[PDB]
Amino acid sequence: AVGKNKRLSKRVVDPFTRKEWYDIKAPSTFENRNVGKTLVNKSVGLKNASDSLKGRVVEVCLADLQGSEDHSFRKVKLRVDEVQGKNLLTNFHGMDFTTDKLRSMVRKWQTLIEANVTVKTSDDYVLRIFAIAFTRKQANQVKRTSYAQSSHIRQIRKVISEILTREVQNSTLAQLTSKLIPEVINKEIENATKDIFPLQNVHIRKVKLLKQPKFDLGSLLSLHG
Amino acid sequence: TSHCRFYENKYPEIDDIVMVNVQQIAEMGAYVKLLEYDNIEGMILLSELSRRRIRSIQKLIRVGKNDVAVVLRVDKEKGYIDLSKRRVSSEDIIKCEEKYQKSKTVHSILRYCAEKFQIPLEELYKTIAWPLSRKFGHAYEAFKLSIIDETVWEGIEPPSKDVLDELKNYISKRLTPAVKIRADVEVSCFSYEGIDAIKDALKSAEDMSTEQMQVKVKLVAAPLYVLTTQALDKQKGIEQLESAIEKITEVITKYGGVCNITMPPKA
Amino acid sequence: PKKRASNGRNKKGRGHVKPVRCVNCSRSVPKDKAIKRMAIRNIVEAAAIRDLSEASVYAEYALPKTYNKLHYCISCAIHARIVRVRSRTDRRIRAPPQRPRF
Amino acid sequence: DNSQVFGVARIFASFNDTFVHVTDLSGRETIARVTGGMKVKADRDESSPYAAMLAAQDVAAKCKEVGITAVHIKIRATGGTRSKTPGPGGQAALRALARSGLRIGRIEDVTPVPSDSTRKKGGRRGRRL
Amino acid sequence: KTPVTLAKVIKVLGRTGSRGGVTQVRVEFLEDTTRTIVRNVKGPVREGDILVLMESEREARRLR
RNA sequence: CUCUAACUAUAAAAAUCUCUCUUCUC
Ligand SMILES: [Mg+2]
Ligand SMILES: [Mg+2]
Ligand SMILES: [Mg+2]
Ligand SMILES: [Mg+2]
Ligand SMILES: [Zn+2]
Repeated sequence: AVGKNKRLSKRVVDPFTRKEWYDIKAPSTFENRNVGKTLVNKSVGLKNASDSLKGRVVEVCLADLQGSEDHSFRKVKLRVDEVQGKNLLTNFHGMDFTTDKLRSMVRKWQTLIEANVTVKTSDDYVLRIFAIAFTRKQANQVKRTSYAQSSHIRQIRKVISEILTREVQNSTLAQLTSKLIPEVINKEIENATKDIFPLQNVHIRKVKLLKQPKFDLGSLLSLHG
Repeated sequence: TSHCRFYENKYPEIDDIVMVNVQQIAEMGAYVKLLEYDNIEGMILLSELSRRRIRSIQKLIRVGKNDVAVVLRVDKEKGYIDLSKRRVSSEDIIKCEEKYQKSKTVHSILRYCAEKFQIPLEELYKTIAWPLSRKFGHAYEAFKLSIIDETVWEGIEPPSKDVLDELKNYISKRLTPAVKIRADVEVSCFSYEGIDAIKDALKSAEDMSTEQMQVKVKLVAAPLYVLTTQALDKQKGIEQLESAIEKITEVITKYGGVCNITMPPKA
Repeated sequence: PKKRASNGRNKKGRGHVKPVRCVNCSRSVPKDKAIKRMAIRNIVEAAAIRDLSEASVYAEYALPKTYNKLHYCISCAIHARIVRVRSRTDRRIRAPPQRPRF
Repeated sequence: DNSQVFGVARIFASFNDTFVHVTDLSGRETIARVTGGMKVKADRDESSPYAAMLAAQDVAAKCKEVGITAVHIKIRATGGTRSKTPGPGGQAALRALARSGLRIGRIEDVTPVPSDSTRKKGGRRGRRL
Repeated sequence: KTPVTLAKVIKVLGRTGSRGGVTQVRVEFLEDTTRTIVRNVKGPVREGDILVLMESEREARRLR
């Protein structure tokens, strides 16, 4: 479609000659620590690239970090903070679900319960965590709906909120992520609300992040290798 | 005979705006002679003909006349062109008409030369056309320069001196163009004697009428005095009339009267 | 006269519901007179399942689906073939059209 | 891993002029942006499957020249308040991307879906046609 | 290049088009006979013909 | 007398019309 009224209001090169590849190194809380490669402009004395990498947020499937496929529908965002030269080191930045699974579990004829909590971890990191649960049809329910009363929903939200506050205030996102990978918090939340309501598909989705204290060098290098 | 495209290649280029003379129409589309380039036909698709919805083929095609066009795809093994007419902007057609007019003037001049000399137009283009286009970028601009500055034909080998001589004769006879630089001065004099001052300013202005640029003070009304010059270079007349303005102001200020500027020297 | 004892709305005890927009023509129509269709499909059709399977790492990918509930208007629903005019003795039936496939 | 250099395909298919725009894992680095309208004449068959096919072939050639051998599909509809249903071209774009040697991993749909926000364009009675 | 390929029809999927003069078939390549396309034909065909295609990524879409 | 699976997807333009209406009983 050449049509262009040239309302502009050759010195051409190949930008790929002045570029190269860095390597993404995952935290030791994950198994497959070799994530991938990132394309970067060549280093310049006036404008060093190492400044340019830091702040990058790579988005990788969780199953790509642990080899299994039980974590297929999760997703983790890593933050580039420290570059060792031809290889850079990444810290945890956030967590999320895949929209496919989320829409797969958000089905009709059952009430979804959302618990939202903003807390501070063991260190100065400040997190926001969303938990989503779905009422479960009993294994004997001839009634075809599986709705939950507002009182049950409020009780469930209270329980999930207190559980998340407990499990965040008692550990750091190193330990918190090492806890998120085997999704033991989901099982604990489901067990704590077994008496209130069945609560199928108790999941923790979109673990956000809002603050970072200064840099936290020593643990960052300790988190790798 | 009419052949030998103006531009660099007989076959066209990619995305080059072209310039069509339609000959006939088939069911698929219009096969159209290309006049910007040498002779080779282009295919204008029916679905890519009209800006508006297609309703009357012959109303828009106008078999036997010239129009604007744009090339989309080219074939560089045997010769085929895909063309469009819908996708022409409002402003591009103007540059298309001017390019057509200048290229057609050059074509007519050199076809006249070839018909007089009975040598194929391609050979005359070999000796005249594209070395000139390499030197100046446009054969018509170089023709205008040769009208003014004859160093244009230096460094090029013509088939014969007669070719260049008769080309110069034709270009001087047909491509003959001097811009009328006109200004208006308001004499607001109220002093005792101004007719003598007006005559002195007249003489001061008219004495500087050079051999090629004759500046004349024409008289129409009492306040409005016209200053006329034939600027051949268009960059000297304005200074001539500015000097005339300085002279008339110098003459008028000391006598007692005043003068005002109404229209400065402009093309 | 009453063409529909339910008035087509399916409201019966609310007075007012919050309207939703049409996916095609963006008609501000009440959420119950907004005939809904849950399009659940594969992100890659059966026409490219073999091609994707042959040319994909992660052997036996789950091939995730795509889910979208479409909120049509009613004029589009008649025109975009979603819903069809019916016999006045067939308007009685509210069951979906008999399980497209078993 | 056998050193499959990865990118994200990140197809964007509206109801006109689908987009194929491959980037690295970070996404801050953009390469081979060539679109659907990049390669068709009719100004409206930009959404046609053939436009997306040609765009996909071009990006596949460019990235294969680059060094990236496998891509991650991120299908995006027009999103927002609009129809947010995938465009006709993006499907053929994905098929052609999977055709040209490139390996495929982690197809995702990343369309922006709102929480019933920012009242839709068209007026109360909408587009009348 | 000249990527002319052949494709033998294995089944004919009725006749389509506003004119009603074009047909739709399922073609399978002379090579790799497990790889098939759906393609539009403009002319009389039956089970056994060998169409010539300048494309292979194209798939037939019902003409309206 | 025993069961919950498959899927898509077009909207060009088209205004108007004058007479004159006539029984059903074995
Ligand atoms: Mg009625
Ligand atoms: Mg209804
Ligand atoms: Mg009431
Ligand atoms: Mg209508
Ligand atoms: Zn509608």
